[PDB]
Amino acid sequence: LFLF
Repeated sequence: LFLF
C-alpha cells in the first residue's frame, strides 16, 4: 500500500 502506498499512501503518499
